[PDB]
Amino acid sequence: MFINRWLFSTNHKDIGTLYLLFGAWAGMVGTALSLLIRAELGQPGTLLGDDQIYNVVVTAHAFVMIFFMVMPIMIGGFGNWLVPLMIGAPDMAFPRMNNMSFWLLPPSFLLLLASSMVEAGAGTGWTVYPPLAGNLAHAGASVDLTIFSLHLAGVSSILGAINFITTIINMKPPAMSQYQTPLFVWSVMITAVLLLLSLPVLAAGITMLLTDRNLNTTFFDPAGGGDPILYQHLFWFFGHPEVYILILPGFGMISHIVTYYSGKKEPFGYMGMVWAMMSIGFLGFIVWAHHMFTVGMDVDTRAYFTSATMIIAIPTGVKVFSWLATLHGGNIKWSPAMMWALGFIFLFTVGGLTGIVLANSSLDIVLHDTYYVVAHFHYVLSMGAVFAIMGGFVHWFPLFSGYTLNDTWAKIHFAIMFVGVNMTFFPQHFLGLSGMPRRYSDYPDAYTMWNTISSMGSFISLTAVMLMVFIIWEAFASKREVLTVDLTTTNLEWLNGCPPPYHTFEEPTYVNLK
Amino acid sequence: SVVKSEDYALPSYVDRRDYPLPDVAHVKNLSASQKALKEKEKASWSSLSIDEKVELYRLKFKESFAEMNRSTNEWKTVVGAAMFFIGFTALLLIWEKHYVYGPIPHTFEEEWVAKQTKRMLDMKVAPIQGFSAKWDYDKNEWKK
Amino acid sequence: HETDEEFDARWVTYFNKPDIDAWELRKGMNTLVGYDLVPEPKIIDAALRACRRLNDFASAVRILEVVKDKAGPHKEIYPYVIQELRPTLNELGISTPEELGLDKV
Amino acid sequence: ITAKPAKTPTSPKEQAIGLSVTFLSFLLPAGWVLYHLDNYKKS
Amino acid sequence: FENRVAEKQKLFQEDNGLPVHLKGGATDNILYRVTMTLCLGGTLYSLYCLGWASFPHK
Amino acid sequence: STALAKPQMRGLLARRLRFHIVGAFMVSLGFATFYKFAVAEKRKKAYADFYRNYDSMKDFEEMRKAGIFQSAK
Amino acid sequence: APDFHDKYGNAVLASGATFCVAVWVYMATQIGIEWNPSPVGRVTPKEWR
Amino acid sequence: ASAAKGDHGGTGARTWRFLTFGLALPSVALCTLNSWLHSGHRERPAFIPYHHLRIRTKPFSWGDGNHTFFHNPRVNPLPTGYEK
Amino acid sequence: HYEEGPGKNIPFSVENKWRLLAMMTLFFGSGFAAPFFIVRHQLLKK
Amino acid sequence: MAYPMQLGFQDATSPIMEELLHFHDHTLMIVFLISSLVLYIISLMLTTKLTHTSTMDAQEVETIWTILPAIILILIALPSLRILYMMDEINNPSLTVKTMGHQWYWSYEYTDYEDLSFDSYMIPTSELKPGELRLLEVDNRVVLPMEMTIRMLVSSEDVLHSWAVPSLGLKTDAIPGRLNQTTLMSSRPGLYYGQCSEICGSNHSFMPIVLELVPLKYFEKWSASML
Ligand SMILES: CCCCCCCCCCCCCCCCCC(=O)OCC(COC(=O)CCCCCCCCCCCCCCCCC)OC(=O)CCCCCCCCCCCCCCCCC
Ligand SMILES: CCCCCCCCCCCCCCCCCC(=O)OCC(COC(=O)CCCCCCCCCCCCCCCCC)OC(=O)CCCCCCCCCCCCCCCCC
Ligand code: HEA
Ligand SMILES: CCCCC/C=C\C/C=C\C/C=C\C/C=C\CCCC(=O)O[C@H](COC(=O)CCCCCCCCCCCCCCCCC)COP(=O)(O)OCCN
Ligand SMILES: CCCCCC/C=C\CCCCCCCCCC(=O)O[C@H](COC(=O)CCCCCCCCCCCCCCC)COP(=O)(O)OC[C@@H](O)CO
Ligand SMILES: CCCCCCCCCCO[C@@H]1O[C@H](CO)[C@@H](O[C@H]2O[C@H](CO)[C@@H](O)[C@H](O)[C@H]2O)[C@H](O)[C@H]1O
Ligand SMILES: C[C@H](CCC(=O)O)[C@H]1CC[C@H]2[C@@H]3[C@H](O)C[C@@H]4C[C@H](O)CC[C@]4(C)[C@H]3C[C@H](O)[C@]12C
Ligand SMILES: C[C@H](CCC(=O)O)[C@H]1CC[C@H]2[C@@H]3[C@H](O)C[C@@H]4C[C@H](O)CC[C@]4(C)[C@H]3C[C@H](O)[C@]12C
Ligand SMILES: C[C@H](CCC(=O)O)[C@H]1CC[C@H]2[C@@H]3[C@H](O)C[C@@H]4C[C@H](O)CC[C@]4(C)[C@H]3C[C@H](O)[C@]12C
Ligand code: CUA
Ligand SMILES: [Cu+2]
Ligand SMILES: [Mg+2]
Ligand code: NA
Repeated sequence: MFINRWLFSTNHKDIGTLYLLFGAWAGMVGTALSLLIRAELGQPGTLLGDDQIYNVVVTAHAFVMIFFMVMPIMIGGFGNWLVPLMIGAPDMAFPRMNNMSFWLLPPSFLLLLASSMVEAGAGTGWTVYPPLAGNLAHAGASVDLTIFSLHLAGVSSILGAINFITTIINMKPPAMSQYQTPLFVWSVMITAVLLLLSLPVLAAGITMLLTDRNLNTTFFDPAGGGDPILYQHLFWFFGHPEVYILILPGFGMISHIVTYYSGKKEPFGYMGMVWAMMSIGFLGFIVWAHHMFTVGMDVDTRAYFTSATMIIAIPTGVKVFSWLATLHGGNIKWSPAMMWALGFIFLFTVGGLTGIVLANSSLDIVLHDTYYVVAHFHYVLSMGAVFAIMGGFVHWFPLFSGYTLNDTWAKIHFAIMFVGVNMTFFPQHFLGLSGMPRRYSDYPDAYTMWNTISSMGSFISLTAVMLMVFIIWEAFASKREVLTVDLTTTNLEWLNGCPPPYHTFEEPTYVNLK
Repeated sequence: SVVKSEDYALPSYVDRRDYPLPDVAHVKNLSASQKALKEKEKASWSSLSIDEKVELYRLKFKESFAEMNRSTNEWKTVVGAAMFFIGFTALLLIWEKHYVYGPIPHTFEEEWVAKQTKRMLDMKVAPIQGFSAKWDYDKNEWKK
Repeated sequence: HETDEEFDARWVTYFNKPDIDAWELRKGMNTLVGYDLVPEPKIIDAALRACRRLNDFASAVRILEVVKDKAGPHKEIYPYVIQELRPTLNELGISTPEELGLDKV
Repeated sequence: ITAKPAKTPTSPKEQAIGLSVTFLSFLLPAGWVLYHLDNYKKS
Repeated sequence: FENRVAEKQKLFQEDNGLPVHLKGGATDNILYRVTMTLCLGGTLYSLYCLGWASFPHK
Repeated sequence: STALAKPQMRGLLARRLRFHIVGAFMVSLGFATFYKFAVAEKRKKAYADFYRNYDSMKDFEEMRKAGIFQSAK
Repeated sequence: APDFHDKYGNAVLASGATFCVAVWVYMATQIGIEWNPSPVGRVTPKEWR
Repeated sequence: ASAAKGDHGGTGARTWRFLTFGLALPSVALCTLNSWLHSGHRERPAFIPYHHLRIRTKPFSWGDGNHTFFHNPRVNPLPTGYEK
Repeated sequence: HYEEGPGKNIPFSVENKWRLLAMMTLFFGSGFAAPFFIVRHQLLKK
Repeated sequence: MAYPMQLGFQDATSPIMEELLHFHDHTLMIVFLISSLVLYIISLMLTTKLTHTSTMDAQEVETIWTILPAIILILIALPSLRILYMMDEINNPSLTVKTMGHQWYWSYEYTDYEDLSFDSYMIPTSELKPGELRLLEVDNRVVLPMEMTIRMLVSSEDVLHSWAVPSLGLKTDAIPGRLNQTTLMSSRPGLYYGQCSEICGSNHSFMPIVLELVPLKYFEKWSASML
């Protein structure tokens, strides 16, 4: 029974639980790697005395946090648990293929571990640019193991995208149109379209890197007529859609959380929220070369990418202001999930605005490959994704488990994390403006003060992460069973109780057309 | 009285200041005296006593508005515990400085820094605003 | 969408329906408190007399509490509304939450 | 939300144990590696 | 050839509690055990190979 | 011994919002004036004042006499 | 009946704040961390060549 | 090959109105801006009486026979050059 | 027929909170420890 | 170079860098204002017991909060693009200098007239002379004439690197098989520092760039002496 249920699953809730467990474990690995980064940088000089290892830590930090923590938690975990329940469906469209999307991830993670254990690791950056990632500057198996790790993660998510799009289009009640489905469902559908179209291009690019390394192709090698810059285009043609993939399910959860703890039956401006997510998804495919403003690009191309990138602020602003308009007039419940969501709105806004700074290619000449970029994306991506994940986790933990958290401990946890991430990353703006490069194991002495503060910040967030584990333990240790949940008339996922039965919606909902 | 997990699909009671009249009474089962009280409620309410009125209220509702909206001392616990764990973090940093980190480079020695400061002034580092701008080259002292 | 007077009159008519039932009483008050306003005394009067026709003293007290709650920090509104309602409160024997001690935390 | 009282209450002493064990599970193995870093590099 | 789909429909709808991947009979069990043995054995072998490759002999 | 006056009872949340959005705008203007003064204009004046009588040869000779250069002693 | 926060909130706030300030002040000043502040107004420049 | 949008379930007027106002007309608005920034007149080039341009094998059936139908004096020179 | 209900819809037991503490400690502790031991491994090669 | 506790950009050494500073001031004011306005509105939504939970009509307010951001973006884009096309405008250099990135050092070629080329390595911390800057000094500086428009051409003979000098507003990636052009003009004599800005392996942190800006006649004699 154990193996049948947990290794052979065809159940969207159990597979979502597997994903949440996997993503939480990956988050520990990713956090430890982040502490090693900040320990190396916490005083001038060298700590590891081996900068190839430093580079390996940085590279693996990003891959773990992106591919093994955020995507599995948001899409595999919250998506599988919530999307079928939010549309009254009995499972996902392809319940057995769904299980393979899950089980491809432990092997993918194993390949990434293998990459760091063999030879001297893949010390490439998560961008894996050639020729540094090629077979002369990174001879041996490490980079190929990384490529294969990405292949398996990519297949996992492409098949998951197929599953979610099909489920969301095909398995709603017959009366429910797409404009009657909750925003989180929209956010997953749009994320899945982005995954479907972007990951195959990454797969193509990394396959070309694999063949340059092992079959004597020369896609990226000038000696054969190739071009390192072609790899960068293929990589970022995926990689900008990827950063929107990382935040869109977060936007969807934030919409639900803000609505719920405002005491509202609906988010403000629903069709504007749908429009904004679709517009962000579409524009996310036409801006990638703002990751390449210093590669030697013609001025008119820089002008186009500057302008197209800035336009994304308009739909994003509609979402931010509509969240504020959802709070407006609310019966505000100051729950820990609400705190996470309010922290999200503010810190996402800060990071989005430094992204608008960077979109200006003239300024990006001086900010590119500095800590100003690191600060931008740890606000908008690292805090954005983590705060929405924590908000969603605190909000829906009683649904998934049947048990309540201790709200006081959860609020303490939020407070510690909010101090920690701001102490860590806010000073990195100054480091970037003043010229400190990213991907450095050590820095000119002038930069000591802010690196010291940033590293002390990283330890505060470590204390928060430890406390999170204790808080989950205390909830399962005490076994406070949920009784009643308010607002079920506008939060269908709660209406089958906590936790819902293994099979839900065996008899589908009744929705008429009128 | 007693809410059961197996009741999740039934209309339930809630105290919410924005949902003043919940879907069910707080207390559904009535004793003999409580039955008599509900009968008396069918006559003029001027003939109910204060205690009878409170009892009718507490059969219908669990907490009053004042009770359900009351403030608490929880913020003290939250802030104080957050500061405790932030303080604990500094213990970890102290441990790290003592047992993990070695000496920082010799360029931070006081005499090195004093010489490096002069050389930065000699090459007029940031002479418009940032650094040498703050040095008084005529009085050979930091600008006051 | 219409004039204040027209809105208040719809709501008075709603609560004044002689055979209004319990579900309709609750639906009315729970919908009304969603709006950006404290209900006029004439609305509250009609709702309290609905309570009386439904033999529900407790809901009459609760309605007085939600008037006070909807005023927020405008501490002047609730005493004014009670003042305007005193003839009805006396006629129907409705004690206020304060008279019942239900304003204590 | 509302909920039942804990079926298996976790007293303050029990919480102090669970919290201490949790923190030590993160801190001791990393602390060991970092304390011995020089041993690794020298070797 | 003759249409023998009805026979197969009877076989795979028999009320015997078997999951579909075993419902054909004993041969399903054999092929399942072979597959799973190759997968688990191969996965152990890959871990051995990682162990070997993790250390200098290149 | 006296009755209370009827207060405003409708639109209190909207009234609050309107008043404070106007205040937020007015602060935003006031801040922009301060920042253009304390930061942007300060910078324009610092660079213009610096270069107005700046003598690049005299700067160089100072640097050369301090010994900072490989190419000039 | 008084809850945990009524009984212990004042002590938790006072002790946690006192502890936090004390141990960060100690860390920041007593264990040899080099913050490398600006020399402006602090360092007397000294001949180097 | 379907953009990054994504909203069916039974296509309809509501969806196509959404595309019309949410994508199509915004695009027109943006290209209209783009265009009414890069507007303004360029230096007209030196006249050179190239024999493959300003062709005249038969007079045009309007005006003086030597002006094209939408002749613009500022930018269209005649076979003998720009006009006075 | 699988077990349903709180504590039963998960692949780990919560029947004893101290066994659970051990299990969670090994689980999250092993993920957090792994990078430190990988770094140690790479330092000890050369 | 940067100095301790610096918050913003290094002081401008070139007119383009001065342009970027004023443009950054303009943009950051907008950033501060929008961030502050959002934080403030958040707090305004969260500080009243007054409620309004019925459905709210959206289309009117969505006009404001699309049109006002669009206007703000245009107010950023106009000066942004002006600087971009200024930086691009033709200037006629007097001198061309090549730099080739390598693991882990830069070489420089000045071949307008003579075959002048040399390598430029970080000074190891153990060999710094007193007062010199850790991780920033090099053995052989990139001497250049001040107050003159110089064409720098950037490439690499192995992996990617990136040649940067923040106080001149310069960052050009160094790509093998490609010759990227940027131009450089220093308003002042002095020493201007940068660091490799594309991860290039284990000594990426340790291959810095030092420009030494001097009068033309000193540059000429230096050039002659480096043959
Ligand atoms: C509010 C600021 C928001 C800005 C946030 C943006 C960014 C996101 C972060 C979003 C985070 C915002 C935190 C706001 C705290 C809310 C207090 C609260 O009402 O909480 C619940 C209350 C319960 O109160 C109730 O039982 C009824 C409902 C609550 C009151 C609602 C009333 C609202 C209106 C009243 C105000 C009238 C003013 C009129 C004015 C109008 C004029 C017309 O009980 C209590 O004792 C408090 C329980 C503990 C909560 C403390 C959490 C502090 C965490 C801090 C994080 C940083 C760490 C620093 C750790 C320290 C160590 C470094
Ligand atoms: C924003 C996230 C929360 C932030 C948490 C930390 C709060 C930081 C401030 C919280 C206030 C936010 C702004 C602080 C700027 C302070 C320095 C400055 O004026 O810097 C200007 C430039 C440099 O320009 C110059 O060349 C002029 C230099 C002038 C030097 C004069 C001496 C100043 C003394 C030293 C100051 C010590 C710095 C503090 C060190 C900070 C260490 C943590 O730097 C920069 O661009 C930094 C780029 C930041 C871009 C992200 C925008 C975030 C907006 C937050 C607004 C919400 C409202 C605040 C209210 C925020 C409360 C929630
Ligand atoms: C969650 C992930 C995420 C998100 C959502 C974003 C969002 C944006 N990013 Fe960021 N980005 C990253 C993650 C993300 N980014 C990562 C990981 C990298 C670096 C990868 C690497 O090199 O490793 C990066 C790098 C990166 C660069 C390259 C910098 C360089 O390397 O030199 C640029 C350049 O334009 C950029 C810009 C933007 C912009 C304009 C947005 C916009 O979408 C932001 C829009 C939001 C707002 C503007 C705030 C809310 C709006 C309002 C309140 C309206 C009013 C506002 C205005 C009028 C401005 N990003
Ligand atoms: C505004 C958007 C465009 C709208 C259309 C504009 C008018 C076109 C009318 C019909 C077009 C069809 C015929 C195309 C013939 C040539 C016209 C080309 C379009 C045009 O209008 O061209 C103009 C010249 O028109 C000229 O000669 C004069 C043209 C007038 C006489 C045309 C006579 C020829 C008609 C032949 C028809 C044959 C049809 C056969 C169909 C058979 C089907 C089996 C260009 O002006 P320009 O000053 O030279 O340069 C502009 C410099 N500033
Ligand atoms: C470097 C070398 C790397 C190698 C990596 C290899 C990775 C994975 C190994 C693949 C093993 C594949 C095993 C067969 C999978 C068949 C899946 C399938 O066919 O899935 C179907 C759904 O997908 C559908 O239709 C449509 C989708 C069918 C997809 C089939 C499998 C594709 C696997 C590779 C995809 C790569 C994408 C390439 C483009 C980038 C059925 O869904 P189920 O939930 O099963 O059933 C539902 C029941 O109602 C059916 O009665
Ligand atoms: C970034 C994440 C890590 C954050 C910081 C970790 C905080 C420290 C946790 C304590 O870790 C322990 O520290 C001891 C020292 O206090 C080490 O013992 C070492 O030192 C002892 C005292 O000198 C000897 O008794 C021991 O044998 C010797 O192993 C011990 O191995 C290690 O487990
Ligand atoms: C970046 C990409 C080339 C990728 C490659 O080197 O492989 C090229 C191909 C087509 C180009 C676009 C097309 O040439 C059309 C536009 C031309 C405008 O001058 C700049 C923007 C403009 C939208 C171009 C931007 C960018 O240079 C594009 C997208
Ligand atoms: C045996 C079968 C008759 C239909 C049925 O089974 O009742 C016939 C019908 C069509 C035949 C096939 C088709 O004619 C197509 C092929 C033609 C080749 O010349 C022989 C093999 C070939 C593949 C045929 C094999 C076999 O004779 C088939 C398959
Ligand atoms: C037409 C469509 C759907 C309306 C519906 O059927 O409910 C709505 C939903 C979101 C709307 C858009 C968003 O509100 C954002 C923009 C707001 C501007 O006021 C008009 C254009 C603007 C781009 C709107 C156009 C149009 O009214 C949209 C696209
Ligand atoms: Cu060369 Cu980095
Ligand atoms: Cu991008
Ligand atoms: Mg780069
Ligand atoms: Na270091």
